[PDB]
Amino acid sequence: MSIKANVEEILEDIKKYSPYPEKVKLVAVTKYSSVEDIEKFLETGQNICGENKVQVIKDKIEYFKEKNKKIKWHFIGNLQKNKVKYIIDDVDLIHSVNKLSLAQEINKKAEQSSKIMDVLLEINVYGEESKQGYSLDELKCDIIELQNLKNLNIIGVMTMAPFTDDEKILRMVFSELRKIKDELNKEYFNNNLTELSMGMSSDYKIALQEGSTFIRVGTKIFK
Repeated sequence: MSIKANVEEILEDIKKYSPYPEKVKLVAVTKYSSVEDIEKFLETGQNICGENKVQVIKDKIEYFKEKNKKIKWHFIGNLQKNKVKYIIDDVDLIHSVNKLSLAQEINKKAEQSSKIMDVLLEINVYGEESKQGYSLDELKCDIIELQNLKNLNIIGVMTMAPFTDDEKILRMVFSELRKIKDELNKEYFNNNLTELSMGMSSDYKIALQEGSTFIRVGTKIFK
């Protein structure tokens, strides 16, 4: 196998399936990858790397600083309020803002470092009882408090579909989050929401067709 060939195939899929290929970013899911394999990914010409554990990304960030490698770090897992301090200075995008208290902690820490953190709002579109994401009603109730957090830059929304082979369910999930983004863009964000984070290795071609701008692909790149 060839990491370069795998990345190349995904970029071709983006051109083939996205309604707007120029907007789509590949997020390599590096949560199970050694720093040697990540380095191999970087050598493809891509450098967006997504992690889901704070301790793991913390140590990988320090490693690649010392190796002087340029990486756009995305945090794509569950973020505990008291762990925000460990990533606030080095992560470029937090995908998983699922509640107001987390957004407020991210805002407070961003302000203390004199920066604006880009975030996505995590939305539980399918309604899973392993819930973490916003329901739509909860988000609507939070919206104005959220828009007043001046050291957050809310640029889009995120969901994770359950694993399934049913293409109809996947399209329903991905299209539902797209509809939410379009609605939020009319009613509250004045079109400032540009990103749709959805799709992983087994379903990203569907997510691309449904308008995904961040596909979080692990196994398809590295295995």
